[PDB]
Amino acid sequence: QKLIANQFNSAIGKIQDSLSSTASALGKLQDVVNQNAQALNTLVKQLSSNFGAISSVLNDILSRLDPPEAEVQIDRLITGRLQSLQTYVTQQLIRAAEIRASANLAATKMSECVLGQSKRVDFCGKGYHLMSFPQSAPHGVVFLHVTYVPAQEKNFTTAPAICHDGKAHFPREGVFVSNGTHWFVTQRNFYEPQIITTDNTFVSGNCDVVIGIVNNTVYDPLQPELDS
Amino acid sequence: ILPVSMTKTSVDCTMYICGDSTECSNLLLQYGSFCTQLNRALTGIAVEQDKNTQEVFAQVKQIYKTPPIKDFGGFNFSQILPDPSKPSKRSFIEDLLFNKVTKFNGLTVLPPLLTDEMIAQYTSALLAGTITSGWTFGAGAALQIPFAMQMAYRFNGIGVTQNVLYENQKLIANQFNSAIGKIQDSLSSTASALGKLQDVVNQNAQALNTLVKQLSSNFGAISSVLNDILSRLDPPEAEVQIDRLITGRLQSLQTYVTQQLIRAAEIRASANLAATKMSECVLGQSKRVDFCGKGYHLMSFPQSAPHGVVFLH
Amino acid sequence: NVFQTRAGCLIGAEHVNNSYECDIPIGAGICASYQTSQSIIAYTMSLGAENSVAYSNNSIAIPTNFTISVTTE
Ligand SMILES: *[C@@H]1O[C@H](CO)[C@@H](O[C@@H]2O[C@H](CO)[C@@H](O)[C@H](O)[C@H]2NC(C)=O)[C@H](O)[C@H]1NC(C)=O
Ligand SMILES: *[C@@H]1O[C@H](CO)[C@@H](O[C@@H]2O[C@H](CO)[C@@H](O)[C@H](O)[C@H]2NC(C)=O)[C@H](O)[C@H]1NC(C)=O
Ligand SMILES: *[C@@H]1O[C@H](CO)[C@@H](O[C@@H]2O[C@H](CO)[C@@H](O)[C@H](O)[C@H]2NC(C)=O)[C@H](O)[C@H]1NC(C)=O
Ligand SMILES: *[C@@H]1O[C@H](CO)[C@@H](O[C@@H]2O[C@H](CO)[C@@H](O)[C@H](O)[C@H]2NC(C)=O)[C@H](O)[C@H]1NC(C)=O
Ligand SMILES: *[C@@H]1O[C@H](CO)[C@@H](O)[C@H](O)[C@H]1NC(C)=O
Ligand SMILES: *[C@@H]1O[C@H](CO)[C@@H](O)[C@H](O)[C@H]1NC(C)=O
Ligand SMILES: *[C@@H]1O[C@H](CO)[C@@H](O)[C@H](O)[C@H]1NC(C)=O
Repeated sequence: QKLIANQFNSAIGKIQDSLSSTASALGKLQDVVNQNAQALNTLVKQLSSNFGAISSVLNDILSRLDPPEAEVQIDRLITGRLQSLQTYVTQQLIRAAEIRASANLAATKMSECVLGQSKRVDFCGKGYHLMSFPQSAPHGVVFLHVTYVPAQEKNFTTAPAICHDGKAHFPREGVFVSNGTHWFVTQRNFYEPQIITTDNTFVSGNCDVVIGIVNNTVYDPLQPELDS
Repeated sequence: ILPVSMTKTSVDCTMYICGDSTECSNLLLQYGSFCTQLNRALTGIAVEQDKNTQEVFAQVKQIYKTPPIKDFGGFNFSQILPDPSKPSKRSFIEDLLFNKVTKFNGLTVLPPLLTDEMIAQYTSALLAGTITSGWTFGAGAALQIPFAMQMAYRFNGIGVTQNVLYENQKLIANQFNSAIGKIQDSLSSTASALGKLQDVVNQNAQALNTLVKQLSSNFGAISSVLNDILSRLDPPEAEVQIDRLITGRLQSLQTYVTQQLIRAAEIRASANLAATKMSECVLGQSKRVDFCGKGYHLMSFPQSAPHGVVFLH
Repeated sequence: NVFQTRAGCLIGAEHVNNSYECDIPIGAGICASYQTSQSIIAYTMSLGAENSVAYSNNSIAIPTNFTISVTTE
């Protein structure tokens, strides 16, 4: 717990440094917020375009021209501007589903990841996922995924089962391993080698069929308890 | 078989409209940003078309490769582990796929950022890290585990005690091996297997032709060759006739782009679904019923296919 | 100075036979980068690093220790 406390406490710290000096993290949010003001400018500038009409100031036609020609010109403005809206409206509808699709991805992570513990691999972030902490950000959300990444490997000789008397003992949960002499049944995602006793291992079949099985003695819990 | 990326394509918002002609170039300047909002759009696709391919295929830190000598316990992956012979190294299956699925008006086709021999290094890595290391290369450094002791940890995931495996190992290999061959005959004789991928590649090429033919249409303008209206008429007349061309040849682009945006956001969805299978199904083992295919799910093997990915569940 | 790509005609940057992570991706796996005195190089990207796992039918590798990495999404 101690070592885990520090590894987490530190881990939060480094975030603030990734966030302090760097603008690359928030690109997603930032890229969205631009694409709007992007379009709006585009949408605004489209006012000052001629669109083929004599001028883009709607009343500087009307001074120049007697209405029946303006009525012809103001079309090319309307027809121009109107179309320019739909092109903007569409681009919102399309983009609004590019968010709407991301909402559901958050609305999921907010449920499964935060409120639960998500078995889905590399959904809740690379590694095994412990929990997650949401944080709001403008027009967006930021999850801090606390993930569990294993570290220090050690090679080991393994065997898929063990012959005791000709019965085959298989590990209930975890692998058989050995460091080269003694046989240890350990859990898979962390190394805690334990003597092999019949409560680690369930009997199944017998020894001729298995491919790879090795000899050993699987210790009896009970047999010592006997002799007195 | 999932579409992943579509064909990255830009377009010249000017030449497409006004071929080789300044007379028409002016009257485009009137409409302003309708030229450059397009290239702003069509690029914002071709930008992410390599984000799609990125998220899907590169979930793996390092490019692994198989050990030299294959003994996996009787499973035969020689079908799917990359062919050393073909210079592009694409495991025997993927070369099937690449047989199935198959520069003018400003229309370009941009090169996909990742060439196949790259994509086929990843889907070699993934496929070759899944074998030895199991899922542990998605959670960290790849941890070699005997493939025959792997499957026993993919039976504990479907609720079958592992002693089923080791005793039935042989039979399972033959059931696995034999099951691979069919996939090669399945794919071999039928072009309606890949139709999805085949349809994407069609829909684009379907849309491009549609876009190109528009250059031959009158739109009420007396000709579809811009040079004509220029030559026979005096400018103040061509000022109008070229509008309808421009208007048409513009309103034909917005139609075209708005398609691509939609269609891309369809691919953008299918990519995320693939990158979800690649993450959940390939790397780990999936508990999500019928997400990884009919039946309980043991593992999955990705295989690239042109503008797509193909899983063997 | 002139190079020739699979993507197109590249001008102003120097070829490099080495291969590093992708940096300013261009096309057909040619990723330009400014690392080098300096100049702009262009070099075929090597996807990822390279590794080959040591696999043998009795060889298993169990992590003895872990980290905790708070990511950000
Ligand atoms: C493998 O690990 C086991 C247990 O950690 C080791 O067994 C003990 O090793 C110590 C090392 O000096 C001995 O003092 C003990 O007597 C051993 N236990 C028994 C019950 O004999 C084993 O030595 C390790 N093997 C290697 C090669 O390191
Ligand atoms: C595990 O140990 C058993 C003995 O407990 C070995 O079985 C012997 O194998 C030899 C090989 O020819 C036979 O001649 C003996 O008759 C076997 N013993 C019995 C009691 O039948 C077995 O070979 C060992 N397995 C491994 C992998 O070393
Ligand atoms: C794995 O499968 C491949 C192809 O199915 C096998 O390659 C064949 O091997 C036989 C040997 O009896 C040859 O007659 C064939 O000509 C080979 N085919 C090709 C395309 O090379 C390979 O032997 C199998 N290996 C294992 C271990 O199952
Ligand atoms: C597990 O790995 C961690 C590294 O994340 C080790 O942490 C260091 O352990 C040393 C022990 O010599 C301490 O002096 C350091 O203060 C620890 N560093 C941090 C950042 O906490 C840890 O010791 C390892 N545990 C085992 C059992 O190997
Ligand atoms: C296990 O053996 C392989 C093969 O020599 C080696 O590459 C690997 O580094 C070894 N494991 C460790 C933890 O060093
Ligand atoms: C493991 O492989 C080695 C060589 O690859 C071989 O000698 C041995 O018989 C194999 N044993 C098992 C159980 O796979
Ligand atoms: C790469 O090596 C070749 C020789 O095989 C050489 O001609 C070429 O100049 C080298 N590239 C660079 C950038 O020097």
